[PDB]
Amino acid sequence: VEKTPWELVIDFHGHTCPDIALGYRIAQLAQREMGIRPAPDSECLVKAYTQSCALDAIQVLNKATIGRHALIIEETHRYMYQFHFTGTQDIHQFTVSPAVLDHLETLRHPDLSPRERQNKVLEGVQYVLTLEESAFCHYDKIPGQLSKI
Amino acid sequence: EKTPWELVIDFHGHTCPDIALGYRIAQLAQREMGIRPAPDSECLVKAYTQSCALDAIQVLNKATIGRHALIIEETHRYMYQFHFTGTQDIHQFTVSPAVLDHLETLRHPDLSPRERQNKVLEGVQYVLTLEESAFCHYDKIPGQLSKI
Ligand SMILES: [Zn+2]
Ligand SMILES: [Zn+2]
Repeated sequence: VEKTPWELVIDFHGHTCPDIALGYRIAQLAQREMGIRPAPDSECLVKAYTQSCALDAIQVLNKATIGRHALIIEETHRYMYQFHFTGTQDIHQFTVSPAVLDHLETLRHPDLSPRERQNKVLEGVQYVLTLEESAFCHYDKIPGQLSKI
Repeated sequence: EKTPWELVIDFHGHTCPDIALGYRIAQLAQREMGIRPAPDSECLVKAYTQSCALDAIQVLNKATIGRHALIIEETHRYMYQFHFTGTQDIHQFTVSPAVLDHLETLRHPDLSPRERQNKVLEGVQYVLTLEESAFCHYDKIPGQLSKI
């Protein structure tokens, strides 16, 4: 009875929030689309264009960590993620749909009761997990590489 | 359930001297910080260099980049400040410069892959056998960290 991918992410992240659910989905989609790691020394590098909870799902499931210099953050307030296996020619790019981010913002108000705020947290997670893939993000496989600094 | 070392190595993806540094800093911080004072108190960590070591801190001290709880101020220094939010204290750990110097002597640009991996194992064990006094200096100081 191993921990599930979800349980591993939440254990590491330390709470359940809509933004970690977004990262769980991006991580799993990247796992699916990137294909088979081509060599033992090939590393998954990721460039994220915003720093948020989501990064932690990427660290746990894609194994691209801050400590390895494999997770690269360029803060531009964009929910866009570029994934690359080293030695390959390709970037797997995922951009979360703007409508998704818009809706999640509505669930955070400064003047909520703690009960109300927590209800909206759980609603946001339902929302993220029930989106169809095409509604959730846009995927482009493009020529490109990432490298460590 | 995995051991703390298993958890760190599995997350980090290899066993290197720098992860061993981080592991020891993380367990010393877990010891010296004391009991988390409230369910809403968070461990924030400010690190003065980005290296493998940070992964141990993320896993064991729970201070992750996704949570904005791990804060990197890149100054090429193996110094770490730990803070439970709501408290008055910073727990500061500085890895001994002699330790870093010795680890640097184990890296050479044109090693064989075999020689290099031998030196990796030597360096890991070197970190793990250090006495605490030899490994780092600890200061508990008045101060706070907050998320940016
Ligand atoms: Zn979160
Ligand atoms: Zn390492």
